[PDB]
Amino acid sequence: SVMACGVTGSVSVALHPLVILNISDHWIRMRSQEGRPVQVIGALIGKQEGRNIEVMNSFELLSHTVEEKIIIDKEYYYTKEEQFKQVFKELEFLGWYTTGGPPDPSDIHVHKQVCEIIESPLFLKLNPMTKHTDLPVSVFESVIDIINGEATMLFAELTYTLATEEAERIGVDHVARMTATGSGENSTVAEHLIAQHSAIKMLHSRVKLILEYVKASEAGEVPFNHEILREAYALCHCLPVLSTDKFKTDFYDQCNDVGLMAYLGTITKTCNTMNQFVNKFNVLYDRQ
Amino acid sequence: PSSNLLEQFILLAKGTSGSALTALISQVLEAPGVYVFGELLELANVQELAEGANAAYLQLLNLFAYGTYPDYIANKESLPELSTAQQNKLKHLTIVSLASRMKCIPYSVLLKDLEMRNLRELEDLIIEAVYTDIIQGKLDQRNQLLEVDFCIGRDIRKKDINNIVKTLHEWCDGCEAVLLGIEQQVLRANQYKENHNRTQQQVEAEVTNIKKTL
Amino acid sequence: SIDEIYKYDKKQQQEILAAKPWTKDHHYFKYCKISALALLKMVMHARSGGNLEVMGLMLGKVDGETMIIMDSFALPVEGTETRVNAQAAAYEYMAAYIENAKQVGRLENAIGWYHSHPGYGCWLSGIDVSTQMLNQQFQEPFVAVVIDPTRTISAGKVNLGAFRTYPKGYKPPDEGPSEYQTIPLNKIEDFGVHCKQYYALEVSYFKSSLDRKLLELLWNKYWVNTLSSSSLLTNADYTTGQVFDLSEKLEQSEAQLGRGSFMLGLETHDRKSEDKLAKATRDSCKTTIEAIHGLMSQVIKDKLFNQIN
Amino acid sequence: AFSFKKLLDQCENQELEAPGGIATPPVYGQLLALYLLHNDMNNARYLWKRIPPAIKSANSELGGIWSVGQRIWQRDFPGIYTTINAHQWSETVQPIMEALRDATRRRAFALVSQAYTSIIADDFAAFVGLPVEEAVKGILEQGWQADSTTRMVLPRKPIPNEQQLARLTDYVAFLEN
Amino acid sequence: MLHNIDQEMLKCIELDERLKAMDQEITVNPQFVQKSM
Amino acid sequence: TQLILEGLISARVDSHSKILYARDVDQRSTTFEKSLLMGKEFQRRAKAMMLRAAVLRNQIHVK
Amino acid sequence: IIRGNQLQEFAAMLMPHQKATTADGSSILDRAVIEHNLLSASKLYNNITFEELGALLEIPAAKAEKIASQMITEGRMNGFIDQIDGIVHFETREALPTWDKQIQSLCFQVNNLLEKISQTAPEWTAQAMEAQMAQ
Amino acid sequence: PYLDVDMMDICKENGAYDAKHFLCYYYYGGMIYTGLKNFERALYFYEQAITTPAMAVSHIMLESYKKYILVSLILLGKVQQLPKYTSQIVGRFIKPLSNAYHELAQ
Amino acid sequence: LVQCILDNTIHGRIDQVNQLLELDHQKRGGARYTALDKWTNQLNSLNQAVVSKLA
Ligand SMILES: [Zn+2]
Repeated sequence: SVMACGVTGSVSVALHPLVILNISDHWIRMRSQEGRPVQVIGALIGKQEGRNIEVMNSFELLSHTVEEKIIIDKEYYYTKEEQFKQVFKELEFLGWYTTGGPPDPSDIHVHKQVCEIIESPLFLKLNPMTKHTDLPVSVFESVIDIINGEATMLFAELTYTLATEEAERIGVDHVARMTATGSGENSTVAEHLIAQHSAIKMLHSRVKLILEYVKASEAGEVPFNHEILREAYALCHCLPVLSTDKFKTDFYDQCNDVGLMAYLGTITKTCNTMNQFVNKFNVLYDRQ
Repeated sequence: PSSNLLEQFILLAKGTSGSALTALISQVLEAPGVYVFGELLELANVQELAEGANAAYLQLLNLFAYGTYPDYIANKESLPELSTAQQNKLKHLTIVSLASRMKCIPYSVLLKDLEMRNLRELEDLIIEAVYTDIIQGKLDQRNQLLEVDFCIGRDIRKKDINNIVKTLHEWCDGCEAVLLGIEQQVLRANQYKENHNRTQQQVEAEVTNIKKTL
Repeated sequence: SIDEIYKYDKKQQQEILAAKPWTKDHHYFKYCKISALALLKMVMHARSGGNLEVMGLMLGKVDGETMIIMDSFALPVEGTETRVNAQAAAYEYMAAYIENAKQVGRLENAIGWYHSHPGYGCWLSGIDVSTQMLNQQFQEPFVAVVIDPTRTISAGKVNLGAFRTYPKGYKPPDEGPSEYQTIPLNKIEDFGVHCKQYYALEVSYFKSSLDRKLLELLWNKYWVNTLSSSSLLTNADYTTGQVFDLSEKLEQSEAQLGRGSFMLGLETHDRKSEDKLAKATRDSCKTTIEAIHGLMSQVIKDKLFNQIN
Repeated sequence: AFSFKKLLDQCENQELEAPGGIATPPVYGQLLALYLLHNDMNNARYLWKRIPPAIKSANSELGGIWSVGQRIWQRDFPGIYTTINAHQWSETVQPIMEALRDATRRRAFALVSQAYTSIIADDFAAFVGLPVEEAVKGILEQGWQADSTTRMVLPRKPIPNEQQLARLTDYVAFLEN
Repeated sequence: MLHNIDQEMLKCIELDERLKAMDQEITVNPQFVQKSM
Repeated sequence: TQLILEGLISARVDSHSKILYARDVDQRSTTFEKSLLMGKEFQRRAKAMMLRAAVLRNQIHVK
Repeated sequence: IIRGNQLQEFAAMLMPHQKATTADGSSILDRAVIEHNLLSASKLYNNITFEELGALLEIPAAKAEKIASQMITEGRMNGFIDQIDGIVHFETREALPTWDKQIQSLCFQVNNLLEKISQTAPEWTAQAMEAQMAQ
Repeated sequence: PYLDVDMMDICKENGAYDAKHFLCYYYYGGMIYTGLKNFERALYFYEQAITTPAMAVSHIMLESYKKYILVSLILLGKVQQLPKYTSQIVGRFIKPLSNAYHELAQ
Repeated sequence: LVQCILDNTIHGRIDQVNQLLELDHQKRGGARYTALDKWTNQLNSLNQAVVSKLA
């Protein structure tokens, strides 16, 4: 077992969407080049302030498989480090990333080499073949444990956060809006409906937890969790948000306004098709 | 500090009871802050009082947990006489129930359900309840309506659980219905994309056939 | 096949570079396909620290009339370009990056350059026109991409304008998009002078895997709360501006069409006037579908929360 | 109403499929009375003009129905009610004639309620074709106001989610292509 | 009014589909193809 | 009344009490009404142009 | 809302009378009391009549309307005054902002509840994990 | 039913379709719609009949123009202007002829 | 009051029958629908003219 049990995170890790995008691009291109989803290996850079680690950027590393062992081209890694020194100096190396499921007996050796490079490296692994709604990204640290009298390096999962700025928020929101738009129009409402589907599923899961807890309380558990079930009942009474004549007046007001706007858009599309039809018809038989 | 005092009273009720327990119940109903009485009702000494000879205080506690102000008015003889704090707390609980059931409360309902003869007294009680962080909302005097944005809940131990389970089941069924509806619309959108795609290669196949013809 | 575009065929690229079909037509390249990765990286670089004028190189390939951008990267700029051009130690960095990529996998070569226009619009200035003309001399094709970080906040979205220059002396046969952009007083002068010396490519984003990944991440962490009212579109400055711009575009189309009826035998006018009608209709349609999606999310959530049971 | 509409459709079909081109007098009477019931004055007038004079001479009941229709066209409610109740209608005409009476009553009631903020009691009684005092009690149980001094009457003027989602999907699909 | 707007919609959508169908039929005409080729 | 017929007074004459009430109509109600009229006219003209393609594709005219 | 019983202690504390050099403007204490009372009214009362507002503030209706108009003019209290019906419409947040905040408060209270069950009852979290793994 | 549907495909009748049938259909449909108090559709049919390009005068065409004038007077209160999509000698010869209806409109 | 309203200083109007001054609160703050309606009618008529001329 390469995973430490009972070990809590000692440092805080902040991750940015750029790292995730770089990992995804590396995995996608390596899959395209060599068929199956070939595992990728890269490096993490950013700013570290004491126990607060912020991973702002990530890049790729050259690796070779010899004697069934992944050997990281640490000379390539240092050359690219000096290359990044020419563009960004405030960013310092923090760790390395890879793709896959649970840790394998090949990532331990790579993390051993990276810990040979720097003082304290961070290990991140992404799962591109996930099926759950959770983020398939986990951050692990290096811990030394005495197993059977021998010091064996293990991985301890870190309760990392995901930090972003206003700039990245706006940019990624724009990219999401673009993904709403299709090639010509591949899928536009599909992403929109799945987007609300995830939100409803998130709330639906919360309702199940409350419902199960009440059912258990009816049989066992605490007979009354006090302010919790009292409030849980109050939220089932607040569930029917009472609407008056004015709210339905305004709700129908908004629906009619944009519905008319939707009608105008259909007319604009229809006349363009008519204009294209007329232009083609004026060449089909008509002259002048 | 209402929760801490209620927990202390719970711990004391595990021991001393009887006449002392009635004094503790009176203190609870007189001390402001305790808006939830479900914690006290489940104590075994409350059941001991239920089999005990004294029942006026237990009926008062049961009405505070489940009943409202009109129930107390009807039971004005069978219940111990309340103080100003107890009456204000019971009126607050009644207003809480009204707000929980329906959010925009007309003044007529407030006057009818609370023996409020003067509307000024109604305004004073409403502002007192709001300022003690019990209910959050707004008042419309021109329409004589009390718009309550948020309110606390009531006690649930014996019979409201089935209604809560039914309400939770209805919410779960409604969420599943919307989830299925979204999936159907996504499938319909994919079919429309396929139909739009199907119309496409037919045009290119029509174009390429003529290109081969010429 | 969503991932088919990621396959690199070196011999096919060499064959296209030996064929040089762009020499047969100055309007040869019409489309610009940008990877979600390259878009994000260029927008992130452009935003940098608020509104910084920065630039970089784009890696990619060509496919028929389409220019494909796969990746992007920046160059060292000691003292904010204290020397000529935003290059300084550029050559070294570029070559190093290229070889490193060839090793780790990336086999895509230089396809263009990108730079940012903080709050003045996506266009090519006299300097950028000359730069893309020199980029049409060396490295035969090349495309100039322009970003607006401050308009990603102002307009709310903003497109990444892709442009190609015309050779010295060559006149656009009729190409007239009649597209309006708000350009500052100290920038509109140069804009109008060199505006006809280039043309804009149609920018499109293949629905790949990098794009939907970002969409999921955002709507699973930050945009997971689909409340926020439901319509920030309610603020009638973006739609109304697009509506007013659409009105002006078609009004000019009618004025040209009315004057073009007296001239019998002007083929150029016909194509351009119908092109304007088509472009204006699409802008209305895209605005319409955005508002429709806004109410659809509104209706489903609002109906649920209020009267579910 | 629904049964009357089905009967009207069946009678129209029978008229269209008439073997000799002339429908039976009961069918023509049903058609005319049902056209009067729906206040379709134009269709009733055209059907009456289409009927040959031989049927009219051989069936004075058809002439009576046409006179009732003419009264309906002039909208003289007292005369309409007097003419309807004056001629004996056969078993195939009496129930639909009473349905026409009820429809006229409802139409006059609605017209008075809408257009007349105030109306004389005699005028309202003439419009409804009923005596004044029981009309007053009927409108009082209808929640209206009546002034006894001036004899004036003051009438009181009175999409599912699945369909929406289908329309919303048709919004995107039309704009998607 | 919302239902009436949706009713005019379906007439417009059907009208646009008929317009697109004719435009496809126009493309089948050799005269357009001969000028295109 | 003549000024209202000509315009530029935007008024209504309540001849009951003889009081001149100014007209301030909501834009939305007028906008929706004329938008619906435009759509009906657009559909009607869509029919007419659709009809015109019939007589030309099928060569229909007076001989 | 402020009554007239907190006046005494504050007035005694201020400057054995009122701060600065006395007040005599119906006391600055009472000016501030009326101003904060109208603020609290704007917090709750969407609209209010002259007589009821005066009774709430223990002042004549003319004084209440004058002080409300003065506060609105200075921008310290939002709203408008209608003199025919005697009704001062303090705040009206249309229909969307009221609905959005109620939903946001509802969702926040859901999140507060879920955190409370997980923290106060870690066994429920174990039960929740078991329940979600079973299904 | 069959008049409320727009029928945008005229049949050649293998070249035997004389536009006299077109004019007759539009005139009679306008008359039918006038009989059913459908003044808008009757006016539309009359306008379409008037706009038929014809190089000769026919009585059916003149009657269609007169009925168009009458329906325009009934519905809009005035004679709707004939479109610049226009026609042929039809209008040129009708306007002198239908002078009494123009006087009635005046 | 009449002089002030004539000078456009007062966005209100006078009811002399009841000795009243009614001000237009204009709290709607819209006028976007007016621009939308003008845009709708002008271009739709523009489209109608183009179709008629092209045919
Ligand atoms: Zn530039």
